[PDB]
Amino acid sequence: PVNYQLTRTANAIPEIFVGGTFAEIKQNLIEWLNGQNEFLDYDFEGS
Amino acid sequence: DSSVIYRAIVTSKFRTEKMLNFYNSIGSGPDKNTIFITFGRSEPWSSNENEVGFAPPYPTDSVLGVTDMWTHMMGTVKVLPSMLDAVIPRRDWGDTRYPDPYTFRINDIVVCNSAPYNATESGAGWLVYRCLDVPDTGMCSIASLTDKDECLKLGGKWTPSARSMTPPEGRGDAEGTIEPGDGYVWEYLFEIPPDVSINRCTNEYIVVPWPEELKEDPTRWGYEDNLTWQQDDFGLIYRVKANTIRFKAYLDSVYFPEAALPGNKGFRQISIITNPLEAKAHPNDPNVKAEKDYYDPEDLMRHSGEMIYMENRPPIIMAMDQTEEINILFTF
Amino acid sequence: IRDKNNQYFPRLKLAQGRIVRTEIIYDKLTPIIIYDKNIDRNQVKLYVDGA
Amino acid sequence: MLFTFFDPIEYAAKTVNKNAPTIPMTDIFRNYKDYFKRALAGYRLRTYYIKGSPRPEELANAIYGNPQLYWVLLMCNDNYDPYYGWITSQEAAYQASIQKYKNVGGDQIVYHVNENGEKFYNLISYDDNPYVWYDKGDKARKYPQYEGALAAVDTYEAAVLENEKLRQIKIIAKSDINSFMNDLIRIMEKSY
Amino acid sequence: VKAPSVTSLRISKLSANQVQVRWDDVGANFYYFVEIAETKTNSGENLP
Repeated sequence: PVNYQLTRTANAIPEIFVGGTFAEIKQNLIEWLNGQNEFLDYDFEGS
Repeated sequence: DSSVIYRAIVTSKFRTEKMLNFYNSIGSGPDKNTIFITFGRSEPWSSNENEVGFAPPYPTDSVLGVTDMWTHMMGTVKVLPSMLDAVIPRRDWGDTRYPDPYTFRINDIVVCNSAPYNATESGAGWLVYRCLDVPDTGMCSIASLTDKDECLKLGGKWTPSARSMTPPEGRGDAEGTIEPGDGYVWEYLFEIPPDVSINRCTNEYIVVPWPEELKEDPTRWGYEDNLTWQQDDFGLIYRVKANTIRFKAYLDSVYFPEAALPGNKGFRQISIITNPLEAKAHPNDPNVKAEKDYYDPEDLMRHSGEMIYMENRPPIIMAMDQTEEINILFTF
Repeated sequence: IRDKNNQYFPRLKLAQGRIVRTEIIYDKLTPIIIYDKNIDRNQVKLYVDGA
Repeated sequence: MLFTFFDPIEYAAKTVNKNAPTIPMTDIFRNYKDYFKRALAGYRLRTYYIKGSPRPEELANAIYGNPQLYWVLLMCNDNYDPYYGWITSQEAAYQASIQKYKNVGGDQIVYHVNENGEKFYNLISYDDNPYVWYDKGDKARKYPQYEGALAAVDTYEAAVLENEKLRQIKIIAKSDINSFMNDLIRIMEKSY
Repeated sequence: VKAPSVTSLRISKLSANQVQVRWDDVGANFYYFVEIAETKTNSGENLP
């Protein structure tokens, strides 16, 4: 349009729901699991 | 800073006189200005016109901005003094479509008697009242304080915390008190005849009479009875503190010679010029000041007179219906 | 009013329970939201504006 | 398997990202809770177990039932939240208290509890002053409430007071449950 | 006679060495000039 304030949107499912492609979930969990919290002390193994 | 210091303020009454000066300035003879409304600008600007927003070219007051205007002027109308009118903000008593229906500040003019939810007298009249006082309860204005009177000293604006039951019923000042019941002391000021209210008053503003139409009868305005220590106090335009004026004209009155152009392509910009000279064939002629009623802008000299106001607006195409209205409400 | 031998006849209406204020302050974000569930949603006057 | 019991259907999800792949999914959209409700008719007078233990979410394998059913306890209380619906370990509520108010206000006093249980909500005493309580606003005073005296429940106590009142549930008595569940199926096979 | 203040000022398609700015038209014949400034000075935070 002309004035940018008119963009808005149609009916839009927000990014909050949507839902996973898998591997992107793997990405976000690893960053939440490994980082910001633990810096692993985990007793399982390297793998 | 150590010096003599003086603290001075122009009174609001100065404005209403200035307003009263613009009126009476319309007349045929010299020293009486004559105002025109101009439309013009047939050709569209850009291509983004007809869209939403986008703004027009912002008009400038320079000589270049005037010259083109006179080239595009489609038509003009002469403002007669009759179609100009005084106006004031209207607060209809007990109307729910506007803030504080049942509450009122210390002095606020409020019309009643129009529409059923306020009744008071019959025989119409659209009665109006100044409201001289308020019940005292509720916290108001500056800081905290508490009580009304102390809040009335040290400036302050006190808002009553108690709804005022019933409209002002009487014909004379200070209609409150005089009974154990509540309410506060409204003060009648004039009346609006029903005939004028359907025409001259819109729902945003109520007319208040020029100190002329109050003559050739007062009675029509319900002012026929008044205290009047003075022989007259005739003009009440000062009593209300009327700060503003309002113009009205039907677009059938404006003159378009072409008559198919303004309809097909709209007038995109409106400007009002003062004191145009008539068409002069050559600079062989004496300067005459414009009179009669219409003036195809061909008959106006270019740059002939000075222009107080320019507007630029999207196309505002107009239908030929015998009712559409100009407004242009001045705040003087 | 007062009539004959001095007497007053208020007809006043009435309701049960207490009365409470809980003033606080308005903002454009936090909604008011009083709490106690004994509120009677019929009789209320919110004025709060000075009017 | 007293959930499920039907089929995966297919969940299209076509209203979002058209030509989305169909994914077989356990069928949670039947309005089960109604079947339970209508089937229960005639088995009522399910007594009040009172709980009595911060039984973890599943006591089904202890008290009535016990094929680790983990519900018919739910449908009892019409539980909207399977987590905070049941009562919790006493500390959990405390733990739950912080995360509730951690953002704003810190620890607080929610209401002052007159004897006979009249709650007040943002009513505040002044010590070293008159003994009468005031609202948290209109600091000019002039508008007292509750001339009497009472005692505040602060915050922790409230959450305890609020979740601890959540222990009573229906049962079906460990007697009917077999006969009951034997009905609850019949209504289900009925409508198809 | 202040010229109408610009409205809806947004950034789009910024890169490391290139950044683009956008704003509503606000008028036909006006002009617009811009100003650019660093804020953090050598990994510091500083006052306006």
